[PDB]
Amino acid sequence: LKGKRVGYWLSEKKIKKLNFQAFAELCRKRGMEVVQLNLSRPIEEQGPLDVIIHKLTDVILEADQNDSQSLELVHRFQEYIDAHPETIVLDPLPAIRTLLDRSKSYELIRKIEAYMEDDRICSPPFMELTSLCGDDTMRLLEKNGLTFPFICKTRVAHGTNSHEMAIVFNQEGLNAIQPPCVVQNFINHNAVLYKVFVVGESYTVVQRPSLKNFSAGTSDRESIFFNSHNVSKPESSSVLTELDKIEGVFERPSDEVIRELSRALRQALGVSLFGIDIIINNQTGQHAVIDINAFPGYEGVSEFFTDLLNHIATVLQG
Ligand SMILES: Nc1ncnc2c1ncn2C1CCCC1
Repeated sequence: LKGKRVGYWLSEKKIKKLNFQAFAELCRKRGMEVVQLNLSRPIEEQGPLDVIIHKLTDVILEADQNDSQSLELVHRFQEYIDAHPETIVLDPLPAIRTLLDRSKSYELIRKIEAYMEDDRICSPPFMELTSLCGDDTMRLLEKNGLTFPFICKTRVAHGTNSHEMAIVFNQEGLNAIQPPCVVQNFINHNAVLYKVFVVGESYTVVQRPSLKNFSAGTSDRESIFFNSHNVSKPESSSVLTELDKIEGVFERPSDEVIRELSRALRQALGVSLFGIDIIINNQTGQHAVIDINAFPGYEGVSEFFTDLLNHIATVLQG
């Protein structure tokens, strides 16, 4: 492992929160060379590279919106990868584009559920709402299987305000929707969120606070705006987190379901650094995947730096 050379492009915001500069010094003591890539230079000038770990989703977004600077950056990384199929990429770019779009990620999940054909997994119905359409909006939502209450989220799952959401309970509360957005059926789950952090083959299930239970169907409740990251941070104390009482099924996630679901995501995308947000439907007992996260923060995850080396050492053994 000594002499192996790894490069990385991360946002100093990913970097700081992962404490990535400390992890780079961790690897240099193991015998590695860890280089912070300059995407001003051609990347061949910084080679050779055995592993490239990155999260360029925010360059990827700009490049799709015809930003000259960002398409230039994406080009040079892609043409470096074609000229170097030996360099390991964590993670491939087609997986980045999929996970930054909530509509694409939610559709990917529903297809993987049909793949496993296991009655323990389910996805809440969803649809992309590019615009509201008058006094009759719900009939458009009813044809995609959506009922009150549902959650409005941003349709791009990265950047500022991408965690700002709103839960709508009745016809009066449709003005809370701000399109274009993604709407998703709200699932009662006894205010427990199981965040599954995946680093290659090893994974960690972290239990987090979540939204409390509400009445199924239509309620006389005003729409509630919240921040999903703030609500489910390793500890929030919110009016939305305080559960009233246990209602319906309250079981703990099946370890077999998490493992088989993690494999199906790594096979479908080639992704190896990601997180799965899972809630337990208190109303059928099924595992409900509500969001996918590309290379997340791994906030306070036990033994993350150790699992990250073992992953980097694992991919280099092939
Ligand atoms: N469909 C859904 N049902 C319930 N909760 C959901 C959800 N989608 C996202 N969440 C978040 C969990 C943490 C806070 C809100």
